[PDB]
Amino acid sequence: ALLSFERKYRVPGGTLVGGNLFDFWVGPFYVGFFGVATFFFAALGIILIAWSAVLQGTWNPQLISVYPPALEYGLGGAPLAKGGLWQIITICATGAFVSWALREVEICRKLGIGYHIPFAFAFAILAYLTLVLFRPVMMGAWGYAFPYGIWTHLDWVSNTGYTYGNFHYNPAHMIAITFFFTNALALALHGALVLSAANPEKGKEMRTPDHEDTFFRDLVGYSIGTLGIHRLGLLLSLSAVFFSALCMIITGTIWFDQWVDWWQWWVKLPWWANIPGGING
Amino acid sequence: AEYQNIFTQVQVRGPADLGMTEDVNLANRSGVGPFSTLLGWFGNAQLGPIYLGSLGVLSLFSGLMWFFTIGIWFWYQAGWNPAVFLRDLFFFSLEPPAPEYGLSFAAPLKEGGLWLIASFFMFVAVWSWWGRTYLRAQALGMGKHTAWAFLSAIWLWMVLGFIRPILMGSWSEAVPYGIFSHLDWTNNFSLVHGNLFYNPFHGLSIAFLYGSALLFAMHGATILAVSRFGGERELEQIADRGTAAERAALFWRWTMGFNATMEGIHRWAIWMAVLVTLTGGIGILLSGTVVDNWYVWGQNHGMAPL
Amino acid sequence: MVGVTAFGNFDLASLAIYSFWIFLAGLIYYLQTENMREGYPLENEDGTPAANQGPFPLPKPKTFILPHGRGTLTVPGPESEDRPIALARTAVSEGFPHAPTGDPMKDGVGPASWVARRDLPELDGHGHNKIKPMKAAAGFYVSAGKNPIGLPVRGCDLEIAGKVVDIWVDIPEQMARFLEVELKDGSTRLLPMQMVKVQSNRVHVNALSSDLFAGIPTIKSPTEVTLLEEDKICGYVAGGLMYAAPKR
Amino acid sequence: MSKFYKIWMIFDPRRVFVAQGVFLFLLAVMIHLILLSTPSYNWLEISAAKYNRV
Amino acid sequence: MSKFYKIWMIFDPRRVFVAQGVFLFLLAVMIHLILLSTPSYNWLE
Amino acid sequence: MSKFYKIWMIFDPRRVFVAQGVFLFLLAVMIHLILLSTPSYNWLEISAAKYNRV
Amino acid sequence: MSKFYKIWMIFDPRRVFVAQGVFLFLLAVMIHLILLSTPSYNWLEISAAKYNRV
Amino acid sequence: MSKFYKIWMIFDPRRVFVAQGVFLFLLAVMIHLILLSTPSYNWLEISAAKYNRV
Amino acid sequence: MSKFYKIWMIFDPRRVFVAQGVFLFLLAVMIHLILLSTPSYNWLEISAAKYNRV
Amino acid sequence: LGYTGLTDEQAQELHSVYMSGLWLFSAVAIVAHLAVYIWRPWF
Amino acid sequence: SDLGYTGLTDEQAQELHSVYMSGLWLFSAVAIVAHLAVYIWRPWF
Amino acid sequence: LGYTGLTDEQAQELHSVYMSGLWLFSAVAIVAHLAVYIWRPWF
Amino acid sequence: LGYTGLTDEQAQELHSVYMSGLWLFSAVAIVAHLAVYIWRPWF
Amino acid sequence: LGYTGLTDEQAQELHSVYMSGLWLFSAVAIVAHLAVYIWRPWF
Ligand code: BCL
Ligand SMILES: CC[C@H]1c2cc3[nH]c4c(c3C)C(=O)[C@H](C(=O)OC)c4c3nc(cc4[nH]c(cc(n2)[C@@H]1C)c(C(C)=O)c4C)[C@@H](C)[C@@H]3CCC(=O)OC/C=C(\C)CCC[C@H](C)CCC[C@H](C)CCCC(C)C
Ligand SMILES: CC[C@H]1c2cc3[nH]c4c(c3C)C(=O)[C@H](C(=O)OC)c4c3nc(cc4[nH]c(cc(n2)[C@@H]1C)c(C(C)=O)c4C)[C@@H](C)[C@@H]3CCC(=O)OC/C=C(\C)CCC[C@H](C)CCC[C@H](C)CCCC(C)C
Ligand SMILES: COC(C)(C)C/C=C/C(C)=C/C=C/C(C)=C/C=C/C(C)=C/C=C/C=C(C)/C=C/C=C(\C)CC/C=C(\C)CCC=C(C)C
Ligand SMILES: COC(C)(C)C/C=C/C(C)=C/C=C/C(C)=C/C=C/C(C)=C/C=C/C=C(C)/C=C/C=C(\C)CC/C=C(\C)CCC=C(C)C
Ligand SMILES: COC(C)(C)C/C=C/C(C)=C/C=C/C(C)=C/C=C/C(C)=C/C=C/C=C(C)/C=C/C=C(\C)CC/C=C(\C)CCC=C(C)C
Ligand SMILES: COC(C)(C)C/C=C/C(C)=C/C=C/C(C)=C/C=C/C(C)=C/C=C/C=C(C)/C=C/C=C(\C)CC/C=C(\C)CCC=C(C)C
Ligand SMILES: COC(C)(C)C/C=C/C(C)=C/C=C/C(C)=C/C=C/C(C)=C/C=C\C=C(C)\C=C\C=C(/C)CC/C=C(\C)CCC=C(C)C
Ligand SMILES: CCCCCCCCCCCCO[C@@H]1O[C@H](CO)[C@@H](O[C@H]2O[C@H](CO)[C@@H](O)[C@H](O)[C@H]2O)[C@H](O)[C@H]1O
Ligand SMILES: [Fe+3]
Repeated sequence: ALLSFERKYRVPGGTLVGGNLFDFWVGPFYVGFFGVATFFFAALGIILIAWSAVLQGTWNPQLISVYPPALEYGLGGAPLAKGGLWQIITICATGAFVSWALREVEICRKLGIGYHIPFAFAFAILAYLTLVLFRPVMMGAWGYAFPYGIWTHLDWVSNTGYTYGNFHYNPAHMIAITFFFTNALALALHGALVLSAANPEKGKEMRTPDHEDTFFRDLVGYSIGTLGIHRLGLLLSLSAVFFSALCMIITGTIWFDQWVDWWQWWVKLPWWANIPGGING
Repeated sequence: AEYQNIFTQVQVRGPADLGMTEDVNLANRSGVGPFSTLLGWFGNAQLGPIYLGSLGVLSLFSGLMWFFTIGIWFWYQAGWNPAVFLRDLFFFSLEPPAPEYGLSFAAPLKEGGLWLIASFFMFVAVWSWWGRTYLRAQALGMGKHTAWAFLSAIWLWMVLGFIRPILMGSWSEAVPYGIFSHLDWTNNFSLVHGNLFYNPFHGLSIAFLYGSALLFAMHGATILAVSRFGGERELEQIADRGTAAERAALFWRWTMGFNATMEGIHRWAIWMAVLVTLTGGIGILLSGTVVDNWYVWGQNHGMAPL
Repeated sequence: MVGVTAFGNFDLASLAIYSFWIFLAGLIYYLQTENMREGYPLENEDGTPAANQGPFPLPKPKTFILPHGRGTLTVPGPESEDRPIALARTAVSEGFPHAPTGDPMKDGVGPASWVARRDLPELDGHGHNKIKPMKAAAGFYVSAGKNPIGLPVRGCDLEIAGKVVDIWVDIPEQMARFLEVELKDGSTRLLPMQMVKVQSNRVHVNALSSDLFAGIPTIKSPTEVTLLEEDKICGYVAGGLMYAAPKR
Repeated sequence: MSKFYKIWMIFDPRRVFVAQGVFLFLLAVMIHLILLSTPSYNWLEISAAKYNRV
Repeated sequence: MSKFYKIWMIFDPRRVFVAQGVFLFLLAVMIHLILLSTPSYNWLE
Repeated sequence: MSKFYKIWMIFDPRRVFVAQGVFLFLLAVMIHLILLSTPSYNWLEISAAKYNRV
Repeated sequence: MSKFYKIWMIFDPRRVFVAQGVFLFLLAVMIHLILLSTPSYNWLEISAAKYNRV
Repeated sequence: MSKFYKIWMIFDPRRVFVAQGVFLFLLAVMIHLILLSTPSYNWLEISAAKYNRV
Repeated sequence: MSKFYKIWMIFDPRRVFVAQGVFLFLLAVMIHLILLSTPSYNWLEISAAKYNRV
Repeated sequence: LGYTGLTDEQAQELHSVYMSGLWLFSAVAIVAHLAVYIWRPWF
Repeated sequence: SDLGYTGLTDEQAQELHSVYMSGLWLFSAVAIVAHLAVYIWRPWF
Repeated sequence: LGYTGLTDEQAQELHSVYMSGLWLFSAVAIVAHLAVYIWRPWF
Repeated sequence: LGYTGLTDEQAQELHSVYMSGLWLFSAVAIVAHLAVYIWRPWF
Repeated sequence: LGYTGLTDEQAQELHSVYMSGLWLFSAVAIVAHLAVYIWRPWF
């Protein structure tokens, strides 16, 4: 029921709202006020998705889809069978994510640690809201937001990207991809380095962080450090998501053309705009 | 209003750290480079020393030849015009030979041979760097986790440039050397094979890239939140569990219902990261060689309405 | 072009995806079991083994060999909190908070908890003390930022609690770890760098009030700190966030 | 049904009441929305059709 | 309804009232929006 | 058969009761949803087609 | 054959029982779904055919 | 032949037993799915054709 | 070849046994699926054609 | 037995009140279902 | 040990199982009532 | 060896109870199979 | 030898009972295979 | 060479029993290959 060290930490306090009414644990989970909120929102959303599966006439989990209302419904409600179930699932998911972050804040306060984790999750929630709320609001239709299906929100990504040509040419998209790839690379390097220090070759003494720094200075001539690597991982992930949200917020609202054409401003700079040869000239 | 531990607020510098001389030939190791206060605001300020052995110099010179070959081809495409070179830098491309040459090496330099030369240089550089990571791990007596994690990315790279072109029967299938060029190659690869979104292994690879972002955010945030207990010194927490490790474990235990340890979270990390390129290489290998229309395959396997 | 299916729609892609599902199930099992080397077996709130231990069995033990003759650690092994936890449960049933019996910050429970670590200093790759005062740290100096030597230290109650007299440094990582603060009583305390807010004119400590720097645990040797001592100090300072709230 | 009272010697009411409230409200919302989704029992739409409000 | 008073032997009212106020207000907002969503009651045209 | 009570000497009653309560609720809602899916047994649909209320 | 009690000298009864419960329920659900997906053994559809419920 | 008992001198019986159980279950499920995916041997469809079920 | 036993002097028997077992099983399923892919060896369809099953 | 700390008489009294609340809820549910049945029968 | 992972004794386990079986039989009887009612209303066999 | 810590008699008693449960389950399963087969055989 | 800490007697007992379970499984499998090959042979 | 620690005598019986298993496996494999080659040869 508890870890071998857990008991000395399960003290009252740290609650944002309430204090005794919802200050306890169910199994391993801490149940706050936001715990109750999150559980209700999640259960309502999941069973609504099951209901929409019943309405759609398919019991394939991969084929289940909850489309938003068509474009002619604007920013208004829709019949449950047509577009309203998506809106209820959307408000449920938004509430679930926000209450999950708040429950994390309560857990942080009880444990006496920093609030970095809910902050990063807030970045993720903001990207989600950009995709479901902010961008469709600026484009005046819930139909622009993605459907809630496993293989049908991919169709949303495909259609939305191809509306603007090759979506690779969105510059903020390029930056966000660079951050994502760099973050995966850094995660692999960090896991590998820690495991290699903690698991030396064969019956060898466990390595110190000096060995980690020496390994990476030998390899690439720099070592960001034990604290620096965790700072870097957090910042890479958050910057990736930030530039993802930035790239989507400007698409369809500030930019409407093919994204490749955006690069013409570099090739048309007057000093070299009309020099023959190369590719564009 | 509170210190978030994102940037160090006071930098301290001592004598240059030469590192641990487990089995390292101190002759190959260079001298300690400069100290960067700009880098010191975020991590270590010290640059170097860097080890330069047989594989190091082999990989460095081979990669220099690859980079220089691509650059000289780009200069040729610019008509030796520096203004044109800067204007069209992202538009230049060293393209693989046309499909009618198949896998043959008898393609002209302007039409694929120079691509083969640069590809050989890149192949040598990357494999020598892999051996270099393995040997640097071995010299310090550490485990080889970095080498195998690198081997996963090497496998995706090899599938993209070497293995799938051979299976498909032509060098034209491989990726051109260019900034916008390889983006065009990626988009065209998706279009030719019918919406690579419906490749299951592309989907898993994206699951694991998203999961790597999620997990590194979680882990970095967790370690920063318990850095007030010396939590970033993870090896000592593995060897002698402090209150940082317990508080991190209990945070995720009370949030998710399960947690990791200071050592096993890094197993989660390394596997989440390597699965990206492992699954991606499997998917790219399947594309064209087994499935040429992933949307129709999807429809036949659920995943899409008939 | 392969694409022959052995049955139904089962081509090589189907074989690969099902093989990956099997591999992923095995890998998730492996990762979860490897992450059970600490904190298990599960215990009741009275410390006895619980009836429910979970779907995943405990892994085989493995031994780490410590780098400076410091010993050998086998996990999973026997687990016992080698300290008198001062808490009493507020409910007969499980899953409820345990309230402190006395001063929680003093007793070291909740956010003020510390772990009975080894009472030896952390040793770098050379076997020396990893964390040592800047005075004993040869050639170590402040490179950037405001050097906080002689800055007044303000608590969460907005009153000066002492003056910084030294910076304790991690030698190999070459980063600041602790500020040594001399109080109004002439005695010294250590404060983690992560919990101080160095400013233009003062070092602010939001965690503690002015009448709490005396309660910070001390170090027996004035030129070194052991893992246990720094665990106690950091736990105390962090618990100040919850337990010094009444003051501010 | 005589000894069912002993369930309160198994579960503390402070958690069972929260669980029961959550469950009953959730079941209520699910059933009401299921009825509102089918046009047959959508009371608002039945009223719109009866009173020619469309 | 006699014995229901024992409910305040179980839960602290100083928090229960806040929780219940949140609940009832959110129920009100849900019902308002539900009537808005149907075209035969949307009063905000 | 008589000795089945010893199941409680191996499994904690609180855990088992929560688990089987969730299981029975989910099973019941899944069966009811399956029925609502099939046209031949959707009681709401059968009723609406019975009283010409479409 | 009758000497299969010694498995309990090897396997922990709690994990065995929870794993077996999960396995039995999942196997039953899978078999019921295989039948439901078969038109010649969907009991609901066979009843609809025999009693003209469409 | 008779000496095969030394297999239990090398491998933990628990690991072998659980691995064998998983392997046998997966192999049986795969073989049953293969036979169910070939109309020549899909006993459900064969019995459907035998008695004019469809 | 008589002294081949000395291979167990260098190789750990557990690793060799597990690796060889998984390798043989994967090889066997690969060959069985290769045969099933070729209609010249799909024994199921050979029997189907021979006995006029379809 | 003896988990929550309530004694047998306390459990008896609590369950009597709880069953009273359950029956109040069920009676109001019965009246609601009767009203719906007489308004739009689902059978 | 099968002498109780939960710490219950034979008497407590027996009484708890008696009450649980009573509840299970009640639930099963209500279920049989529902099944007979629906089957008479619209059989599936 | 014995890893569960059970005694031989405890294993005997547990096995007897488990086999009783298994035989009851298999008996109800056999009843279901006979009913379905006589209703709609698959052979 | 001496890898799992089992002795010859318990290893032999374990092997015998495992072989008994294997032969029970094999006998049922052979019965099923005979029944199928009679009903719809594949050779 | 204590690479595995086997006493040069355990390895003998280990190799003998592994060879017994290998010969049983290969003999059944040869029987299967003969049966399939007779059924329809691949050459
Ligand atoms: C229109 C384009 C298509 C598409 C076409 C493709 C194609 C084609 C591929 C992918 C691949 C991937 N796609 Mg896709 N993809 C699409 C949409 C997406 C979306 C999205 C939200 O829309 C996302 C998140 C992704 C994400 C992904 C990744 C999961 C995956 C790349 C893994 C990787 O890290 O490779 C990057 C890592 C490598 C390539 C290996 C690098 C290792 C080598 C050794 C590096 C050496 C460095 C070199 C020597 C230079 C040295 C530099 C100096 C030393 C500094 N795709 C759409 C549908 N996608 C790849 C894949 O895995 O397929 C399944 C791939 O091949
Ligand atoms: C910002 C950096 C990255 C990040 C960070 C991050 N994510 C986080 C956290 C952090 C720091 C947490 O602390 C939190 C956590 O608890 O992690 C275990 C979390 C988390 N990130 C998660 C997932 C997740 N993160 C993603 C992304 C990212 N997370 C970023 C890349 C993705 C992507 C890219 O797809 C996913 C899927 C969860 C595991 C968890 C948050 C759990 C949560 O919110 O719990 C409450 C809600 C539920 C239990 C489910 C509610 C369900 C709804 C009611 C119905 C369904 C709605 C949904 C819109 C349907 C979708 C349909 C299709 C689109 C599939
Ligand atoms: C698990 C999959 C992820 C991953 C993992 C991964 N990558 C890795 C590793 C790992 C585990 C390494 O160990 C290895 C490494 O060393 O990392 C730092 C590496 C690596 N991954 C790299 C890149 C990389 N990884 C990528 C992706 C990924 N890596 C995945 C997301 C990508 C992408 C997304 O495209 C890239 C570009 C490198 C940093 C490194 C491999 C380095 C290498 O092969 O170097 C060879 C050299 C060249 C071909 C280029 C030469 C360029 C110069 C001309 C050389 C000469 C310079 C000159 C001498 C300078 C002189 C200076 C003075 C004049 C001052
Ligand atoms: C997709 O496939 C479908 C769904 C169509 C078909 C498949 C169906 C399947 C696979 C169905 C499986 C069904 C199963 C396995 C059902 C099992 C049901 C069981 C075991 C139900 C048991 C219920 C027991 C109950 C409800 C007992 C309740 C007891 C009480 C309410 C009394 C409270 C208990 C007390 C007070 C304990 C005594 C306490 C003390 C202190 C003595
Ligand atoms: C896709 O392929 C398909 C599905 C079409 C065909 C493939 C089918 C396959 C692969 C089927 C495999 C089926 C198998 C292996 C089924 C196994 C079934 C078993 C073993 C069922 C066992 C049931 C046992 C039960 C229900 C026992 C219940 C026991 C109790 C309720 C009493 C427990 C209480 C105890 C033991 C108290 C004792 C405690 C003390 C302290 C004495
Ligand atoms: C795609 O290719 C297809 C699938 C079409 C064809 C490929 C087929 C292939 C590759 C098939 C491979 C088949 C194999 C290798 C099958 C092997 C099956 C085996 C070895 C099954 C063994 C079963 C063993 C059983 C069921 C043993 C049960 C034993 C017990 C229940 C005994 C209990 C143990 C006790 C009591 C130990 C306690 C004793 C003491 C002293 C504590
Ligand atoms: C893609 O290419 C294709 C597939 C088309 C063609 C390529 C084919 C290739 C490359 C085939 C490669 C075949 C190879 C290399 C086969 C190697 C086979 C070997 C090494 C077999 C050795 C087997 C040994 C066995 C099976 C031992 C079996 C033991 C038993 C059956 C009884 C169990 C007893 C044991 C394991 C010993 C017990 C005693 C102790 C002390 C544990
Ligand atoms: C002023 O500028 C100077 C000239 C001084 C330097 C400038 C250099 C410039 C402008 C460099 C630009 C470099 C660029 C744009 C590089 C881009 C590289 C990219 C995006 C590569 C992307 C993918 C590459 C892949 C996937 C390569 C895969 C290759 C392999 C897997 C190995 C291939 C090996 C093969 C095909 C066989 C080779 C063996 C023989 C015997 C030919
Ligand atoms: C999730 C991991 C566990 C997977 C199951 C364990 C066994 C692992 C190997 C399974 C391989 C066979 O897996 C099985 O293949 C057949 C091949 O047609 C699939 O295909 C079958 O169902 C699909 C979907 O209804 C039909 O379109 C298809 O005509 C039919 O043959 C099955 O849907 C799949 O279940
Ligand atoms: Fe880390």
